[PDB]
Amino acid sequence: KKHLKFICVQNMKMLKEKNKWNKRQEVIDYIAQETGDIRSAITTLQFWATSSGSLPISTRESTISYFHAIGKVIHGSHSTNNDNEMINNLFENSNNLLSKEDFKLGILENYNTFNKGEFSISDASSIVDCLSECDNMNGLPESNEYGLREVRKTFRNISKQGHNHGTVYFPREWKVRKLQNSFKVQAEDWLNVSLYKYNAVHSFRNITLEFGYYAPLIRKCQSYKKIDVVDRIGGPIEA
Amino acid sequence: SLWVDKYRPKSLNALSHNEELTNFLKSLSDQPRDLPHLLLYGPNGTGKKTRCMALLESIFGPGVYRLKIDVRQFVTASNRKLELNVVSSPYHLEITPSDMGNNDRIVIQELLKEVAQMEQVDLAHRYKCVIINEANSLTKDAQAALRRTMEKYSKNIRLIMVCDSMSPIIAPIKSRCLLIRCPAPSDSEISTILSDVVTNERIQLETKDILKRIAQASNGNLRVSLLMLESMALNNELALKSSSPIIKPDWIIVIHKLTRKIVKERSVNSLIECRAVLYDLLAHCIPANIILKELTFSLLDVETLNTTNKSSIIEYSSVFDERLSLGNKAIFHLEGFIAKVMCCLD
Amino acid sequence: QQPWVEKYRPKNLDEVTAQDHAVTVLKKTLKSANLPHMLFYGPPGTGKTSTILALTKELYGPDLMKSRILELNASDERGISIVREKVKNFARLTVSKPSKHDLENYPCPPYKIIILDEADSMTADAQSALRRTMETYSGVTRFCLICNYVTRIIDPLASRCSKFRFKALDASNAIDRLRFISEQENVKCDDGVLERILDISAGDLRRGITLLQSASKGAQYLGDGKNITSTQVEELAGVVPHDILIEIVEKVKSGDFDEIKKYVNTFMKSGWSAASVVNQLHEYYITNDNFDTNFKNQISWLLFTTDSRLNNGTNEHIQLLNLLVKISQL
Amino acid sequence: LSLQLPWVEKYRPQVLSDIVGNKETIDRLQQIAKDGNMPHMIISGMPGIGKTTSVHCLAHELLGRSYADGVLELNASDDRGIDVVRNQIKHFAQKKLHLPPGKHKIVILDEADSMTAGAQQALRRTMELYSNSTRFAFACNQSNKIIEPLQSRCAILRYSKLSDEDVLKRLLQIIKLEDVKYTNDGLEAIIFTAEGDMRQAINNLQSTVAGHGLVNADNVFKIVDSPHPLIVKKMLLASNLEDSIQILRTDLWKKGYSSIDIVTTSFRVTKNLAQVKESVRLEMIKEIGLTHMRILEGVGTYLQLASMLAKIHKLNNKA
Amino acid sequence: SKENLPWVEKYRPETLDEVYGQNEVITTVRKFVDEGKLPHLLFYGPPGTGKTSTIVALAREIYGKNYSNMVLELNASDDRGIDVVRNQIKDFASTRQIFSKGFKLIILDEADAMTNAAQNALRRVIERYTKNTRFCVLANYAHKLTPALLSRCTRFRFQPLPQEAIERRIANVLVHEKLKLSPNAEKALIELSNGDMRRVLNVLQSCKATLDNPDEDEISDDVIYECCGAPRPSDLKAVLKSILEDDWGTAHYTLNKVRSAKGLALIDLIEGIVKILEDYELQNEETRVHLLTKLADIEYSISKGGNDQIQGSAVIGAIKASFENETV
Amino acid sequence: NKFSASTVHLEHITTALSCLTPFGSKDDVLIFIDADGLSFVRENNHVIKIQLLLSRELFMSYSYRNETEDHMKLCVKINHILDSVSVMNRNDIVECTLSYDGHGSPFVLIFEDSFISERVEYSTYLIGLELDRERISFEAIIKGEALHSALKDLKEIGCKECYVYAKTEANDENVFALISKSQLGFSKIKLPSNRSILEKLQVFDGDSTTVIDGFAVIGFFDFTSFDKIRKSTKIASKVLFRMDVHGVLSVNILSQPGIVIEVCMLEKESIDEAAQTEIELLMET
DNA sequence: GATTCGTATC
Ligand SMILES: Nc1ncnc2c1ncn2[C@@H]1O[C@H](COP(=O)(O)OP(=O)(O)OP(O)(O)=S)[C@@H](O)[C@H]1O
Ligand SMILES: Nc1ncnc2c1ncn2[C@@H]1O[C@H](COP(=O)(O)OP(=O)(O)OP(O)(O)=S)[C@@H](O)[C@H]1O
Ligand SMILES: Nc1ncnc2c1ncn2[C@@H]1O[C@H](COP(=O)(O)OP(=O)(O)OP(O)(O)=S)[C@@H](O)[C@H]1O
Ligand SMILES: Nc1ncnc2c1ncn2[C@@H]1O[C@H](COP(=O)(O)OP(=O)(O)O)[C@@H](O)[C@H]1O
Ligand SMILES: [Mg+2]
Ligand SMILES: [Mg+2]
Ligand SMILES: [Mg+2]
Repeated sequence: KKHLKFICVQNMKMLKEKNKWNKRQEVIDYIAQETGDIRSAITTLQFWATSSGSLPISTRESTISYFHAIGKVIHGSHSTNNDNEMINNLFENSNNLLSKEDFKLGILENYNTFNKGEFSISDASSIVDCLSECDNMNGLPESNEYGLREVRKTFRNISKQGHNHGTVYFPREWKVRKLQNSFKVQAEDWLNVSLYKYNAVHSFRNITLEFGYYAPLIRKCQSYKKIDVVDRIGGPIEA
Repeated sequence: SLWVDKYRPKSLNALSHNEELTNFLKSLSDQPRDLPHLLLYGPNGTGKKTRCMALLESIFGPGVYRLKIDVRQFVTASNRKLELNVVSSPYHLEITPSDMGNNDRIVIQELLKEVAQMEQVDLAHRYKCVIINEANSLTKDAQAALRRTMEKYSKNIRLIMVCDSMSPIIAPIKSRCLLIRCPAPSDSEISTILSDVVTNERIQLETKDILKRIAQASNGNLRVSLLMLESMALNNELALKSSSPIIKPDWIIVIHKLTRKIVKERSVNSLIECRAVLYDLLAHCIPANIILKELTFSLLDVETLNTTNKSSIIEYSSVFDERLSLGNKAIFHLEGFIAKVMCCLD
Repeated sequence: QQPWVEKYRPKNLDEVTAQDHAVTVLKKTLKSANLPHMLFYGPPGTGKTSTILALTKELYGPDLMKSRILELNASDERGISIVREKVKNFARLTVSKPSKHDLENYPCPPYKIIILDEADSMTADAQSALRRTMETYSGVTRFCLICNYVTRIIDPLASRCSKFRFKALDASNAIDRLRFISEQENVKCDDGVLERILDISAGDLRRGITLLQSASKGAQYLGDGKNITSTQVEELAGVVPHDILIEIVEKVKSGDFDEIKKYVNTFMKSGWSAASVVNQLHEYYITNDNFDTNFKNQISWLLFTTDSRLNNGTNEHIQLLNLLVKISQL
Repeated sequence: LSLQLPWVEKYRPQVLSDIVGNKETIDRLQQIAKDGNMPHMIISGMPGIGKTTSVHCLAHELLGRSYADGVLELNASDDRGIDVVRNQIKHFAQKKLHLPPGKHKIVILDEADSMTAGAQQALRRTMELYSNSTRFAFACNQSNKIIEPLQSRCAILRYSKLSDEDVLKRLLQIIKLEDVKYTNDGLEAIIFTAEGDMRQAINNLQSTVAGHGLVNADNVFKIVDSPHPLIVKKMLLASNLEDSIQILRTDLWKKGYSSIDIVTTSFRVTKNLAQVKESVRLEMIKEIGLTHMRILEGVGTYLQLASMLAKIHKLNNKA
Repeated sequence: SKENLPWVEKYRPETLDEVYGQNEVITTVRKFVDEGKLPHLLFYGPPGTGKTSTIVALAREIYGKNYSNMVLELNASDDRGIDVVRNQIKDFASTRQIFSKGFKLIILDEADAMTNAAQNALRRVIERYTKNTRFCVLANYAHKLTPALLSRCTRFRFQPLPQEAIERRIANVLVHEKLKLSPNAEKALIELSNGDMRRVLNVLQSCKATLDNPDEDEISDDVIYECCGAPRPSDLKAVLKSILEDDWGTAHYTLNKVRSAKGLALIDLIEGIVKILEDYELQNEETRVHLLTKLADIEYSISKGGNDQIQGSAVIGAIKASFENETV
Repeated sequence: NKFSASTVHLEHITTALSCLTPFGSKDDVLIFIDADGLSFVRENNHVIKIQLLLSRELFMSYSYRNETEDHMKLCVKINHILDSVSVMNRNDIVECTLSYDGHGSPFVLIFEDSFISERVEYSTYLIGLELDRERISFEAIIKGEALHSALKDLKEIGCKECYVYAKTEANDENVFALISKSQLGFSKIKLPSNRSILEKLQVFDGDSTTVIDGFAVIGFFDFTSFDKIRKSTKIASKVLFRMDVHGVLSVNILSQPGIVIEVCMLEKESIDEAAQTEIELLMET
């Protein structure tokens, strides 16, 4: 607002020539509220000033971030009381972000941040049920549309005043993938040790089920009454 | 070596838990030339692989147990390097295509069509068997290559694939194979096997009841029961008493604790804690199908739930198992099952 | 020597049984030369690969066959690029000349056949590519598509290809062929068997032949020199005994959840197949006169849902327990 | 076999005065033509509403006799990679050409929505380095496909859908210049089937004239087909299931419409569909998605579509 | 050697007068040819309705002899990526015409198989070289075509063939092949065709092959059903009557007996019963919803394969249960 | 054998098949066979056609023992030949024998090194641009080396598009130039009027009968198509140009009976004719 | 988009 005012007070003659100086303040406020881009704001102001008609003031649309989209899906959007139009514009403008598995994972991870998890379990069951159903459509646009619409409707029917929401976080799936990769490496090492030391071929499923716990236990008992792999595969489990 | 491998029956006459299945295997192995393609299906740990190896020993003689392991390289559409381990002995081959994921089709094509066309003349021609462990894990694309591979090249190769719950095996594959059912041993036979093991191992046993307890706790799993036996043998200084605790895997204990928590506290925060526990389970590469199965059958063992709650739990478990079969991310369906259970319990 | 399925595969169109419609059309095409593009579809083990191989042999003979036939199946890559290059190049190819012996002994029609077996495994892109390749070269090349599920074949290709549905081989359809095979392999069967084999093997002669071979191997290993009984056939076909099924039915009748759960646990320890026991339960419940129409409607839908869920590679234990619990509350 | 240009290209406007529709935008473009200080601009909107013609008319009215070597029109049909952008655009912008006092070179980038991102970054460098000598005019269908760093430098002009009055006026001009016989209801039908598209209206009018001569409702509707999105909306909003089924059958199945097309149009209609509750709308979206999956897997019969309609009526009728 | 071809690509029309069914499209394209102006056409419709035949006949009529060097035809069998559109199509529609003069034709058969990049490139080729070249876009699915590409094309819709067109083509083929056809066989063929002429020609070829002496014997509906392997209408009516009226055991027995009499499939019975029930006047409206939903689920499961007896009993149970609301 | 032809100068077949290399490297090549000789005709995009002819006197043996049809037509993939005939010559007679046994028979190419006979059989596949000789806008006869240098320079420059100038004069100041449009823009490559390079240049006014002076002929050609003739000009001695009114450029290359090459090209529609005025003004300047 | 904390201004 301050800098657009400076540009106007440096173009008073022309601005005063076209009698647009009695209106410049409202358009400056509108431009400042619409964009956070100084160059685009000044370009739009120049287009409005040099024009001689009733052309609408149009500025470039800024993209919506990941957590911004998550918050818009969860808590809704201010100035847009229509869920349908908000979700529609979200899909048209940010289809690259919304058409991903990471967005559904983010919704699943962050839907508990509404009122610090202090809402009915029926709503949570409905949300996760809809997400699971959407997971059975293999990236069709209808899946994402239905999932986001259902999440928004569920959180709208329970939203009231006096809510103190939490802070969203990125899904921890990559952590689980890294842990699974470490498990795969350890299981490969155990299988490699489990052939040349003693002739035996064990399937990976058995390694994950029984040999990841019982074989390290045996080797630890053997360690105490005395083989390379003595600790549990994947580390110990907790809770 | 483990007691599961130390006392593995190396001959068709050394199998002493099913008898009738042994008679059928001997009938098959009397004339190996007309041997069809076999499909061994039965509960996990009953001994299907031992039966396959015993049949192979009956056909090709001793030496099928001299396994050589080599790494063979593959290339996918995106030209990435994949390394499948092929446990190869003379007279037969072992392949686990599930070592690769959806990329097992290229293995079933390259590696198997290589040996199917390649004859085994050395003026005399023999057929070399190929063992496919975990036939269920094939992705309906490996099986489609498999069917024509074994139909057209039957003269040179024979397929013996082992699996449990052969429902995810397509109809063309099932129609092309001889279906061999391998039932799990009863508690008496498991106890007898454990008695032979402890006798050959010089473990001091207080009473024979503590072997029936192992057999009952393993739920008809020979390998699991033998691993429990070795565990309490090496955790009790080779002297087992009735006070010796029945030991169960860590993930089973975690699932039982999760069941207790789900029955006790039913809120969204409890749901988040259950999600954390499920993520920890998945971090240990425990497949989500068996996670859901164990969760369901631990929730059906709680005595505080009436018949309506148990029926709702089993219905939701079936629905979400079908969802998990067709899904891509397991956490959605696991969380949905837990949320439905927590919503129906109250 | 060989498994009886590959040993008794038909060599000419006369050996193919119970599919008279397609086989007469193809036999009449033998004396003509206007063979269309054919779409062979039907249940597994119904005689489609046998029919196409027998026709191709009767057409070209052992010699011309190697030069006038291209076979693509699911064991080889059949992507969009492969369809656009290799299939189009083979269709473009001029018709190789027959020899004197081929010209006199075999009909040798003036065209080549491209057989695309397991065509239901091809993506819709490859089939769209195949559309005009099939069309614009219809005078020099003929296309045969074989599949079990027609719906996996896109509508254009289904329109271009002439459709030949292969019927399921019931007891009536394949009883003569099974008798032929049994007699030529010296199989002593009790009366009633060779019909139980075809009833268990619903619409599948490969399964029936393998069942007969396994029963013969058992009866030969016994050395007892007695006939094969239906009980043995049901035993090694995976059929649950009637007493176990009766126990299942009686535990369902007394609708106690814990009793059913324990029984299902032991039964699934016994290693049975959930699809087979579900089928047997269907037969028992739908054919029983002790139940009313409403119960039968509900049980039919429950069995349909359970079969559909089992066809998706789900957990047999959970599906069977849920089905039996639902039946207990009907 | 002969020589006669189609009316779409025979009647393409050559001056900004002949372009109908967005009066304010066209007036602003005329002002730019007269003063000559053209800024970087982005033109976006629906297809066939006078975006390319506006750009080319502005270029002609701004460059005059220097249009021959003053514009560099690059389009989707031409290669527009990073190397092409760099070399050609840089050499064109570095070309020192003396122009009238208030004039600049113009670089028309039609179909800029189909340009690789790295080429857009190179365009950023060229735009911010040679801006004093040349100006850029982007023609696109949606401004989202132009990266934000490029939209920062441009004055965004959005072309709205053509109103029925403007398309009627242009149709009347073309009619009174080609001497076709017409009826008021015929032009109304052409307007209705055009659906805010001038190119489609011209094509339909020419097709009707060629096929039958007089342009009335009967000829137009016997040669052109009513927009199937409207039929889909009519069938989705039907009160009872029998009427919806009958509409589907007799208006989309007998007419020869693909089931996948019907399903996709149903989804698009449901996205923009008022007078329905959010829960009902998302339930309809879910059922349409399930039916779309069944169609994609090969089960694309009329039974699947009838079942989808039945499920929609269950959810929206409390049945 | 036109006697060495399948009936489908033996009776392909060579002239526009031989394309039946699409009276309006043919009349309008003939007028376009006569007036000398041809726009950018877009032919859309179901498979086997006369799109490729129409466009090839039209191109032959426009360029009787120069067809080889006047028409560029591309289809799904040829690669049509961004490079192909940029090079081959542009260079064809950028050079002067052969012989005296004319306009070049570029036919894009099965253009719904083209990527969006190729269509986006093609749109400016269409708009820029239209003075001497016209495009024809053939497509079964219009949702795979970019909205701009649809905008710059003149849309002609090919309806499924009516009864009269198929009857006329059948008469032509019968005269050509010296075949006979009973009126009931004609009706059966009309119903099985479902607006497709390739299906009619294939079925007729199989019917001629079925006959022992195709020079004396006719073709009745019995031959039609035997060769095509479809349930007779009487069988469908009997199965539906047994399901609706009789009890469960006899309904199941009747279904199995009817199926085993001629080896009928369950999906054919399902489609026949659905066609019969669509004429039924239901009085509860929930009877229709249940029928449609249950039968669609059964049809989908059948498409994925599985137990045939279970699916058949499911069909019987679904029908009897739904018709419970009718009396309510 | 229906057709048989043996030769010892395989350098002719090598250079000949390299003359089709500037065209599609992976496509099919159409081969006519007749008593006068066999010809390798190739076509690209319906807009350019090369036609290279090996006469009967080229081969020491040429039989054509067939009478049912005047000519034999067979189409084979070009790079099957290119891959197969990569024999690296030998030094051994290396005699090459071409055979064809009618329809349904492969095209055979036998190579004998007096011990080794590497016989290769090529599978045959399923099977226009001619200028109307009565109407020729202009006709020019140039030396091969000058034209080769011109195309080499035009390729050095890139030359997105090219132009041809032909304007004879009253004082016989015949001018023939290759105008390009490239990164540099308009570059004029004019060939000299000397009889050493340009031996004849007649520009007609239609019907190819009247030698009219003071008027110019402009040919707008796509340079990707104009480059296909470059490798043929390398072995050429005299290159003959013949452009008609229908926008067809025919190049008559003969490496003196040697080999004869017929390259026919379709000329661009020239959307805007302002460039034509620009080119002629650049010329007269 | 929400929360928390900190500024700056009126
Ligand atoms: N009609 C038949 N007459 C004779 N043998 C048959 C017939 N149908 C099937 N068979 C036998 O079934 C076995 C395999 O049948 P195939 O026709 O080769 O397989 P299929 O019909 O293609 O089934 P797929 O490939 O799984 S869909 C062979 O042993 C055949 O002899
Ligand atoms: N406002 C208009 N006034 C007059 N003719 C118009 C108008 N809009 C479109 N046309 C006609 O449409 C044709 C050219 O339309 P274009 O402006 O090229 O379409 P477009 O707006 O560029 O849409 P796209 O994105 O390029 S498909 C010519 O035949 C014009 O006569
Ligand atoms: N209107 C018609 N009149 C006569 N025969 C027709 C007609 N429409 C189709 N046919 C027949 O159908 C055969 C193939 O139909 P085509 O029209 O060539 O294919 P199509 O219409 O392009 O359908 P798609 O989209 O390519 S699957 C032709 O060879 C004719 O025998
Ligand atoms: N008849 C038997 N007697 C003794 N041990 C047995 C017998 N059958 C199986 N086992 C033991 O069971 C263990 C695991 O069985 P395994 O073959 O791995 O089952 P699966 O084939 O289901 O994986 C083996 O280590 C083997 O020693
Ligand atoms: Mg087969
Ligand atoms: Mg445009
Ligand atoms: Mg077509």
